[PDB]
Amino acid sequence: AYKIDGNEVIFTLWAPYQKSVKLKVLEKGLYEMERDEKGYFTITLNNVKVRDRYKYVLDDASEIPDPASRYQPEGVHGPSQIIQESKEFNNETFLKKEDLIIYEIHVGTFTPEGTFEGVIRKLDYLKDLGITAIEIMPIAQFPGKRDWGYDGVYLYAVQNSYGGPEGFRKLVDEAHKKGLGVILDVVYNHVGPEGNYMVKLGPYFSQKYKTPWGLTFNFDDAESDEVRKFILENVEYWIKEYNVDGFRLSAVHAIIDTSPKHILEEIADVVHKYNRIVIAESDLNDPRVVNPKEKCGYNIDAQWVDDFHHSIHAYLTGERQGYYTDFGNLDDIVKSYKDVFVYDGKYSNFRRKTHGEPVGELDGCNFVVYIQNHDQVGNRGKGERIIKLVDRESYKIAAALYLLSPYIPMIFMGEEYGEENPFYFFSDFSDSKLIQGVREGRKKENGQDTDPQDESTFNASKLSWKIDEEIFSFYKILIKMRKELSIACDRRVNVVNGENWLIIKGREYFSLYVFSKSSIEVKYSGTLLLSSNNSFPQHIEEGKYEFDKGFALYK
Ligand SMILES: OC[C@H]1O[C@H](O[C@H]2[C@H](O)[C@@H](O)[C@@H](O[C@H]3[C@H](O)[C@@H](O)[C@@H](O)O[C@@H]3CO)O[C@@H]2CO)[C@H](O)[C@@H](O)[C@@H]1O
Repeated sequence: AYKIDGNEVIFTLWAPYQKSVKLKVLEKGLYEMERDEKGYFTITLNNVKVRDRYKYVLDDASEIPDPASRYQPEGVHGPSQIIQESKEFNNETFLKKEDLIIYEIHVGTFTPEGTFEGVIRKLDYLKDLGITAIEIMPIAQFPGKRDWGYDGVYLYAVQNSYGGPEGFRKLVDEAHKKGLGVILDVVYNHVGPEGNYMVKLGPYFSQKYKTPWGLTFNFDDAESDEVRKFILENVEYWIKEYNVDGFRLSAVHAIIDTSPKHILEEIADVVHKYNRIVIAESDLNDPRVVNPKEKCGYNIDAQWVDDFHHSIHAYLTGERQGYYTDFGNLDDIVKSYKDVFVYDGKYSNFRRKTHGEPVGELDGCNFVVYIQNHDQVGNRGKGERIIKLVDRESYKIAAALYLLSPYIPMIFMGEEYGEENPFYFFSDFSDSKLIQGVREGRKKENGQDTDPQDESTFNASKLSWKIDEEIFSFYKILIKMRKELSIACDRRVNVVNGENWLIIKGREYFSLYVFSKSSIEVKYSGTLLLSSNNSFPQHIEEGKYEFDKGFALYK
C-alpha cells in the first residue's frame, strides 16, 4: 500500500499485468508511477496527509481501490484512505496458551450497536464470566454492513461500519486494560466475490484449484513470491499496527502449497517471531498442522477439532444429516476425549475415504473444542442453536463435557446465558448475480429459507441478551473450576462408559455425565463442586448409585 516516511509517503502497487498505472489522489492530482521489472509500481509523494483518499487508475483507464488499503470509508468500491499509523505494539501477548478460554464474537450481531464500541461495552461482563480471550470474526472490509466476514475483500482494511481502524484499536487497547486478549479470524484461502480488483493486477490467484468460495491464493506458481509476501505482511501488519494477540486462520485445508516450505509454516514463523499465538481451523485431521518443526509440522499453536463437537452434537440430538453421519455413538465422544480425533485414519462414509491420522502425545492445548460456533449454528438452514435441539439437562451436560475437557474451550457468543435466537448466514452484496447466487446456493447447500440478503435475517441473528441466570451461573462455575482443578492441556484422563453414562476422571476431579437414568458404579470419592440439578450428593464415596439424568463434578 503506502509507507509513511517522516513527512513523505511511498505508494506501492504490485501490478505485473499492467503496462502503466497512475496514482489518483482525490482532489489533488494524478501521478505517473515508476515500474520495476518484477512489476511493482512506485511513487514517493510530499503532499499527502492522513485522511487523504486515493485510487489507482489502470491501463484501460479504469479506477480501483488499493488492494492493500488500510481503510475503505465508502466500502469495497470506494476510494482508499491514508490512516493515523500509530505502529505501537507489545513485544509479547500476555496470553498463555494453557489458560486460554476463548469467546467467539460476530461484531455486527453481538450487540444492538453492532460495532467495536458495542464489544467494549461488554468487556467487563466477559471478564467477569472468566473468558481470557475474545475471538473476533473477520473484519477485513466486506460488502455492505451485514456479513459473517468471510466475504472480506481488503485484507488490511478494518470494516467501516464496525467502526473502522479506530474502533478496532480502541477495542484491543480496552481489552488489554481489562486483561483480555484478542484473537483475529483471518482469511488467507480466498477472497470474497464482490469488490476484489486483484485479478486485473497480477496472478494473485491460483489457476491450480478452487475453494467452494472462490479461487484461492497463488502460493507456489509463477510470480507467487509477491503473493506470499502480501499474506505474510498482513500477519505482521495486524500485530504491529493493532497489537493483536493472535489469529484464527480460516480453513487451512484450503491453503494449498507445494513449495519446499509451506506458507502455513511461514505464517506461524511470523506470528512466533512476534511472540503471538495462531490457531488453525483445519478439516485435515492431520497433526502436521500443529506438530513442531522437528516432527515435520508447521508448528501452529492449536487447531479446531470438529470431531469433538460432532461427537457430542450427534449423540445428544440424534442428528445424522451431512457430516453427522460419521458420528452418533457414545463411543465417539469417548474416542475424542481420549485420542482427540475420531477419524484418526479410519474410513469415513461421509467423505468416501480413509480420513485423518493419530495425534500422538501432543498435549490438550494443541486443540480447540466447542459445542457451538458460528458454523455449527449458522450453516444450519434454520440456524438453530443447540439449546433448541436438546433438553436443558443435555445442554448443561454438553457444556460441561467441553469446558472440563483437556482442550482449549471456545464459547459461542450467547451460549453462556442460554441465548435462543438463531444465527443465520447473512450477506449484503449489491451485485445482482451474487444476490441471486447467495439465495440459491444457501437454499441448496444449507436448506436456508430465510433470505441472506434480507435485513430481517441479520436482525433475527442479533443476541437478545436475555439472561437465563441458572445457565449463566453454571457456565461461570465451570470456567472457574476448570482453572482451579488444573484441567487444561492434561490428557491423562480415565474414561468409563456404560450405555447411557460416562465417568471421566482427571488428576484432581471426576465427573458424572448421566444421559439417562442409570445405576452406576462410582470408583472414586469426592466432594461436590457443581451439578446440573440438586439430586447429587454433596459428598460421595465409592459404590453403586442410581442417578437421574444430569451432570456432577467432584473434588
Ligand atoms: O454466496 C456467498 C458465498 O456463500 C457460501 O460461502 C459461505 C459459507 O456458506 C459460510 O459457511 C462461510 O464459510 C466460511 C466459514 O463460516 C468459516 O468458518 C471459514 O473457516 O471458512 C468459510 C469460507 O471462508 O462463508 C462463506 C463465504 O461467504 C458459498 O459457499 C459461496 O460459494 C458463496 O460465494
